[PDB]
Amino acid sequence: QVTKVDCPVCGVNIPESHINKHLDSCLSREEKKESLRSSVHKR
Amino acid sequence: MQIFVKTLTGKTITLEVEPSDTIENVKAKIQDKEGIPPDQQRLIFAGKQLEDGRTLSDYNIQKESTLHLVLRLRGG
Ligand SMILES: [Zn+2]
Repeated sequence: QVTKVDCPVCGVNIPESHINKHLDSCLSREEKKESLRSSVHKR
Repeated sequence: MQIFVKTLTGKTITLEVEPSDTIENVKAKIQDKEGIPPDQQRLIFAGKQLEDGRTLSDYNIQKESTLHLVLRLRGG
């Protein structure tokens, strides 16, 4: 079955199957813009 | 508090949950209403996902809010 759904993060036309991967990327950007923090200096 | 959830398909479901209730708890509530496994359901608010180990109050969610529901078939 072929279907499409908009992204609630960025609003982009993407299939319901490729949306899962897209969410993984779309969300990654959100973590990029935000400041980076590390509990331990080593890691 | 009474909140609303809107799926990508356009369907609308009104769900009653408390701020003290965890996200993982919310999914189970949905299971009964939508009949869909909690694992196969992911919620997004303001563009970011909701951590199962977090609570609604922790996300600054007030009374009557619209959440986004997405379905994750399989990761292959
Ligand atoms: Zn997106």
